[PDB]
Amino acid sequence: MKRTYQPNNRKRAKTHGFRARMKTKSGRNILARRRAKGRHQLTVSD
Amino acid sequence: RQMTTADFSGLTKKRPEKALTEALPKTGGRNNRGRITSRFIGGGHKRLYRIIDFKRRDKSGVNAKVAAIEYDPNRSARIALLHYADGEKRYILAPEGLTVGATVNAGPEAEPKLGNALPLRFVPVGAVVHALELVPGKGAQLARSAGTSVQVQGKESDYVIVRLPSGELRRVHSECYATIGAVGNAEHKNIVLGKAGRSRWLGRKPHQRGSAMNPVDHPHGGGEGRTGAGRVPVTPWGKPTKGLKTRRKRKTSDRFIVT
RNA sequence: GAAACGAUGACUGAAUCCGCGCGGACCACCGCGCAAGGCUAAAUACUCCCAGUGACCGAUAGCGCAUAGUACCGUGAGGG
RNA sequence: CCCCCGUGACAGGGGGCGGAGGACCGAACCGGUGCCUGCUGAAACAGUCUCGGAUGAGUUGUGUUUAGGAGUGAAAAGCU
RNA sequence: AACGAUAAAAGAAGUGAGAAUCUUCUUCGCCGUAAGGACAAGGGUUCCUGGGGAAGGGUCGUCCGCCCAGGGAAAGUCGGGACCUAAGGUGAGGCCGAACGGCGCAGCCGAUGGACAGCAGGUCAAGAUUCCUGCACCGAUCAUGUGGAGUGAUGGAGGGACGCAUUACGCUAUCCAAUGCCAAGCUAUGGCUAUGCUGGUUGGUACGCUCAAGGGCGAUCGGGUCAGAAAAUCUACCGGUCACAUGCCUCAGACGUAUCGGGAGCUUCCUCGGAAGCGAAGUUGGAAACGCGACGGUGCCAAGAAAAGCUUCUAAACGUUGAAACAUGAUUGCCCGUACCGCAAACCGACACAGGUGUCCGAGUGUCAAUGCACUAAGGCGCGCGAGAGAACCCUCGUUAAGGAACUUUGCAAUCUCACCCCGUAACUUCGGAAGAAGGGGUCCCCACGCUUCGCGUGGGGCGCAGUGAAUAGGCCCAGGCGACUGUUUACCAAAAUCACAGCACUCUGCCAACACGAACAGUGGACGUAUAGGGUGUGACGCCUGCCCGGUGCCGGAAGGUCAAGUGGAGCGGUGCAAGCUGCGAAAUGAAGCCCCGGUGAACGGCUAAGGUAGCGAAAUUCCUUGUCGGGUAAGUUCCGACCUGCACGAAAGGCGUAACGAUCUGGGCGCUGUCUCAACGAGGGACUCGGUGAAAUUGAAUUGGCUGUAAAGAUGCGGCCUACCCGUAGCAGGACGAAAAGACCCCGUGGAGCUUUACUAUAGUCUGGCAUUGGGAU
RNA sequence: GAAACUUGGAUUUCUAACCUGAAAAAUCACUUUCGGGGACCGUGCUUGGCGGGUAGUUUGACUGGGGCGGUCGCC
RNA sequence: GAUGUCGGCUCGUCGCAUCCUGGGGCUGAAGAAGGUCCCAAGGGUUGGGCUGUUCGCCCAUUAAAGCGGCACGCGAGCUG
Ligand SMILES: [Mg+2]
Ligand SMILES: [Mg+2]
Ligand SMILES: [Mg+2]
Ligand SMILES: [Mg+2]
Ligand SMILES: [Mg+2]
Ligand SMILES: [Mg+2]
Ligand SMILES: [Mg+2]
Ligand SMILES: [Mg+2]
Ligand SMILES: [Mg+2]
Ligand SMILES: [Mg+2]
Ligand SMILES: [Mg+2]
Ligand SMILES: [Mg+2]
Ligand SMILES: [Mg+2]
Ligand SMILES: [Mg+2]
Ligand SMILES: [Mg+2]
Ligand SMILES: [Mg+2]
Ligand SMILES: [Mg+2]
Ligand SMILES: [Mg+2]
Ligand SMILES: [Mg+2]
Ligand SMILES: [Mg+2]
Ligand SMILES: [Mg+2]
Ligand SMILES: [Mg+2]
Ligand SMILES: [Mg+2]
Ligand SMILES: [Mg+2]
Ligand SMILES: [Mg+2]
Ligand SMILES: [Mg+2]
Ligand SMILES: [Mg+2]
Ligand SMILES: [Mg+2]
Ligand SMILES: [Mg+2]
Ligand SMILES: [Mg+2]
Ligand SMILES: [Mg+2]
Ligand SMILES: [Mg+2]
Ligand SMILES: [Mg+2]
Ligand SMILES: [Mg+2]
Ligand SMILES: [Mg+2]
Ligand SMILES: [Mg+2]
Ligand SMILES: [Mg+2]
Ligand SMILES: [Mg+2]
Ligand SMILES: [Mg+2]
Ligand SMILES: [Mg+2]
Ligand SMILES: [Mg+2]
Ligand SMILES: [Mg+2]
Ligand SMILES: [Mg+2]
Ligand SMILES: [Mg+2]
Ligand SMILES: [Mg+2]
Repeated sequence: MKRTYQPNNRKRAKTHGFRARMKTKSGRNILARRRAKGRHQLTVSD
Repeated sequence: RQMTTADFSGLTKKRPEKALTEALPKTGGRNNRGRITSRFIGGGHKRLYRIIDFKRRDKSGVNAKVAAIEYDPNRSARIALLHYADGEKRYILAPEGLTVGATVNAGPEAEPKLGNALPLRFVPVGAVVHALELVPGKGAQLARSAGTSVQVQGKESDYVIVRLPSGELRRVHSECYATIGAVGNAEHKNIVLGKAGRSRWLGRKPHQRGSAMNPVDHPHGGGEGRTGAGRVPVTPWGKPTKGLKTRRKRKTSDRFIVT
């Protein structure tokens, strides 16, 4: 019963990361969107 | 020659002259970004590249001596490791009957003797050559394989006739180089390949018949039990003859392409 | 469509003041205008924010929150 | 490869020796054959027993790459 | 109902408001290729100490991985970075593109790999190649002495450098034996009085003429310039002289000597249990790696990263007087990680979950061998409800008279068989196999003699019902069907006769190849391949083999003709103006690829009118009637084998018929065994039951909820009539409550949906083709 | 009937467009020495063709269930 | 907004249009053995081969090897 989630810090951070959302503008859209949702918390700090 | 036995196989090949020596790395891959373009080919064992001299021009006027004749993967062609008087070692594909320690002169004035690698205007008619330079300069795109040959037929002005392995006759100008003799690797073709996975030592996972796939996957897909309709590939073109060439420059340099 | 006029993608390629374009096939006549150069307040839209107000709410209502995008759910976008 | 016998249309045969194999039995590991059990489970797919592979088309870690009419697929329309 | 594995507990002592559950003791049981130990991931203080007891803990709690506070984490040398590079990522210039953006040489990023200086011990409650002690090592700057000269680049070279299998020699780790040593003491039960019992029995460094397997080593003089951009004393080559035994070179490791450690224990104060001191001998014999000597040896095809450090050479430069190099102190040593969990109560699984998780170590005895199997060291643990009871029923087991498959869809399940040695072994075969065929014997102990060893051989003696005395442990055979085969597949009902498979065939493709991804005259895959290659398609080892029909559909080939678009072009027709003129529909000719037309094509779509089944097979995975007819087997045979043929509706690469071997494949039979059965019994354990703790769920119009029979929307507790029936529970059963579950998945309906198909409609990516540009000159 | 300022067409060929390879300079860029191809190919605009490769959809009703058979208006 | 379908197994229970047994009338019934009709539901009504089969055919028996109902009785009982 190998499940789905395999914590791997480097994986997690290299997809999904603040840096990673810089890479692209769909990402940068996500960022601004979230900033706007009210101080949410964000992608790297979690 | 071959090996023969019981325990479930047939026919490996046999080779002399062993070194393991001096050229670049290569790395296997199939897909190219997204969906695999050239199909299958995901298996294979760890080959290395051997830089081989097709051009063989700048060595003009300079004789060489065969060091050894070596096995190279990614090939089907015996390669002779050449050494020149210059000191420069260069891998050149080895033709049939080319011995070890023979002497191969390069350049245009060199006699139509084995391996001597000359242009066509100096090659007497009917003679057998391999490794044929298509456009003067660059290199040989023609007859690089096993047991493959070309026969020179009477030239035109700067241009010569050649019979390529396919049987097709080609206009190729005499300004182009070629190597004397045919390139054997004996007869490679009659190797048995034994069982599967041997086909996997190299390429990978061969034909998956569209007829076992599904309507979603292939035109052949679907139905109840083994059958057919149609007759066509990934996209509806077909097995049998459809001239796939486009009307073009090259097409005027071909005389009687048949087969 | 009887389809004028504007607008370009391809290809042609003019006149210039008794000249040029328009007036909804087109022609004459009668009128209207002078392209292929530029810039240009004001009345106009919006509400993150601030003020005032209300036959608006008053704790299952009113924004989701009488503060929380928190707890919590998700790999993530996201949701709450 | 090294010895001996043998070559009448016939191939070979024996001993030494060697260490080949999608060879064999079998733990690890990979896998799920059949029964039972479990069925508001220990568990949103297992347990016991039994069974398959077990130097190969093998198993496995890390890093990467491929995705929505798209990918991937020893091909179920399976997986994403 | 349940309290999360049937590995198991018991007593005493203690603390406390309260103890089955926390502490201590002593026993018991469980794991021990782990249920021990070390990392990596991941998790974050879960670690240690002192408190605490709401809640979390499936009960309890004084206890905890919970709550509170306080401490704990130490590096020039380990792992990472200031080093290198792989796939991939990026990428100035550069190539494309409605935008956003997609590519891309060099270069740079990127460990999963290369490179690289330390070992032995000690200890906080909690750290350890990190602190401490012992000796050590690497680089860097400076200082003293030698030297007393060259140094050696963003550049060349050499080197780093690489596979699988198998295997010789020598070790060590490491384990075993003993009347070797050392150390402590006792002993009783019947004996032993040590020859018994218990424990320990060496780690680092340095030196050394000692022992030592194995490992790899050429050298200079020189020639050509055409080689490495040029260079070069370097590297490649070529040639000459000294490399047939040697032998320079190296020590794994052993031995010695010394030294620093450690060592069983003994001592001593004990602040409730630790702390400090002291310190015995290290022997002979045997076993031994996947580690080390090494980059060993041999064989094989499928042919086994790169780059930097490293070594060598010059260009430039500075100096040739103070160089390089050596060693001699000295100084210098940055950043991050480092606790604890880490096959699990701390990671992923909603949970203190029977699941999952990459690597390393993983002792002893017995056992051909072993990481197997039993027990067991070290270590860890008894799985956070418990106590009685000994009903039904259920689960997991043990034994069973006579019989032996009669069970039943089917021997499903469960027996039987079971290792090793010997003897022995069939049809059939592709000569390998079938095969562990089948079958039969052996197996323990003691003594004697013999060999080649863990041991075995022979003889004799012994003991039990039995000697792989317990655990691990194949039942077998004869026939068929399907696929040859190993393999692959429906994560979570299908493992197959599916898929793939070597082999075969058709066909495409001449290289900016065909083909395929794609805004794209970008790039890339095909391929750093070149027809013995690559794409596509179908068959599907091997053996014999593969027939007839091209009329239609397609594909290839053909040119005399039939139609065929824009388009160059404008006779003609009509409008308006007095007029020159300006304007509307618009044709004969010129018009390509298509289609009609001809011919060929079948391991092309296909058919048995274009022809009608050539082998071979046939009631077959194809068969209707049908349990066909005969025969085999059986007391009895709708299945099964064999024929036959009347083939409803076999047939030759959607292959025909065969075929050894293969198979958790499907079918029929036989042997053996047997609780499957006649037909069930007794026994065990874990639930069920009872007491104490904690305490769910689906469901639920409400209920004061009987039987018959009749009615009612056509299956009555609830209406009628008649019968029965004191109140309430506990254990049980499964007939009813059209019992629960999911707004039936069948069916039908909806001018509802979506996947798929094609000679349905319509467009379209793609692709073909004429004209027009890019687009020029000269000849006929 | 010859000459020409000439205009299009097919042929042939050429090199200055363009494509493309080697060369010390891995993709480009270049004076480049060159080599091959070449008014083609490609490419843009249009013309006609093919196009289940893909896309959007269509595929009636009555009916002693639906389907099949039949039946839809008129006398 | 679900009344689970064949057959078996298990467990029964009812009807009588009686397969057996019991009591009768007639018989073209001497006896013995039958034929047929009436009365009669207390009890009884075997084991295998073939088949998923109910059925049916067969083996060996028997006093006999009845026919049907019970949602073609019975899956909150089992199978499958
Ligand atoms: Mg299929
Ligand atoms: Mg299709
Ligand atoms: Mg099809
Ligand atoms: Mg206009
Ligand atoms: Mg209130
Ligand atoms: Mg609110
Ligand atoms: Mg094997
Ligand atoms: Mg209970
Ligand atoms: Mg428990
Ligand atoms: Mg603790
Ligand atoms: Mg408490
Ligand atoms: Mg509690
Ligand atoms: Mg002893
Ligand atoms: Mg005593
Ligand atoms: Mg001792
Ligand atoms: Mg630690
Ligand atoms: Mg667990
Ligand atoms: Mg595992
Ligand atoms: Mg071991
Ligand atoms: Mg062991
Ligand atoms: Mg074990
Ligand atoms: Mg109990
Ligand atoms: Mg018995
Ligand atoms: Mg007995
Ligand atoms: Mg008996
Ligand atoms: Mg029976
Ligand atoms: Mg069985
Ligand atoms: Mg006896
Ligand atoms: Mg067994
Ligand atoms: Mg198979
Ligand atoms: Mg499945
Ligand atoms: Mg399965
Ligand atoms: Mg198999
Ligand atoms: Mg209770
Ligand atoms: Mg009432
Ligand atoms: Mg009533
Ligand atoms: Mg029950
Ligand atoms: Mg219901
Ligand atoms: Mg419904
Ligand atoms: Mg469609
Ligand atoms: Mg209901
Ligand atoms: Mg009666
Ligand atoms: Mg009925
Ligand atoms: Mg029924
Ligand atoms: Mg079934």
